[PDB]
Amino acid sequence: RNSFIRSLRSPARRRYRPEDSFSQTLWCLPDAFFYDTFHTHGRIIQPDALHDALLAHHKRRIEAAAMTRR
Amino acid sequence: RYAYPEGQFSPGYYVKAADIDEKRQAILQARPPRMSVFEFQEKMRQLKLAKAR
Amino acid sequence: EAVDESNRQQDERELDLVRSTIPKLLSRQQFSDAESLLEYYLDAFPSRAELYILAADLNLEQKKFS
Repeated sequence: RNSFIRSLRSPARRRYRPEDSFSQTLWCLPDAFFYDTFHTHGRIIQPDALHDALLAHHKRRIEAAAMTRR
Repeated sequence: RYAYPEGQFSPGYYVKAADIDEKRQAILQARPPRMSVFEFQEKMRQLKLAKAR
Repeated sequence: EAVDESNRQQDERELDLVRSTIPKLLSRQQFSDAESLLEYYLDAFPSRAELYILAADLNLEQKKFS
């Protein structure tokens, strides 16, 4: 809900610089230089942690799709 | 189905035709030619036009 | 990747034409031409279920129930 309301705001008005001792010491850098460390971590772990599959579209869209050949 | 069968019986002697190598060609041997949709329809079009004319 | 979409595309061009022609010639005699058409794709694509279904319908109307 709130992340969607965040995307209602202006794209120019959405900027985050992470607070970090590299950010304080290296005071001047583009903000994109510190995005990697733990929140693309979150965007990777969140869809992969639960991981159900193993219904049809996984026993059907993998088995039957690979079964048909020439 | 109730009629007299032809040679299907033990005729005294034993006799075999097992012969794995030429049995491969002995079972091809009945299958019709294998037409391939476009091949089937060009066969049909060529027969139905040339023989009709 | 270009070989993949080309091989996939030529699959439904042939097979939707099979699903169109096979009920057609099965209705009006032509059992010899029908089993000649089915026997190539039953061996070329030897895992597709719908080809075995139409092959079963052909041999059922030939009264070859076995």
